[PDB]
Amino acid sequence: QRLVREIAQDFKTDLRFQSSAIGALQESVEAYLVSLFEDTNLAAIHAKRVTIMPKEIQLARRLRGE
DNA sequence: CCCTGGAGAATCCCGGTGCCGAGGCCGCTCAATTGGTCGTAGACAGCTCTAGCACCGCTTAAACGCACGTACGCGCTGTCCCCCGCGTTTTAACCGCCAAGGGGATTACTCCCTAGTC
Repeated sequence: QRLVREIAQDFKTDLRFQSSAIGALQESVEAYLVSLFEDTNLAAIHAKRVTIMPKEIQLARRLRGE
């Protein structure tokens, strides 16, 4: 919550965050992340290795379409 | 040990002629402006009400350092297997050949539609 208020101040100063509807956002972000780790884990086992290098993450970003 | 003169060959490039179509020109042409209405929907408060800002003290739940430790990404070794460049062969569209209808126009015979006067 502190982080999102911090990145919301510069977009619009004195932005009052409603204490509701933030759980939905905080579930959607985690959902997209766990999708990213599952994709990078598939890429990792594709590389016969369990650890994660930057390469897997950047190619996941590029091949997903952003 | 590793570097290169020569050679083979791919690249960049501007003359240098032929072509077909981008753009201009001509002739319609139909749809955006504009007069009005009349009534619709959003701006302007206005009362309300409702969630959040900051504050207080706790509670151990996470967070972080330290130390062990240990095994995996990466880099070394080697082989082996399989795919490419080149040489030879075969499907694969494309354009000519022929004699016959189909038909669309095109014109010839004619035949009824039209219209004149002793």
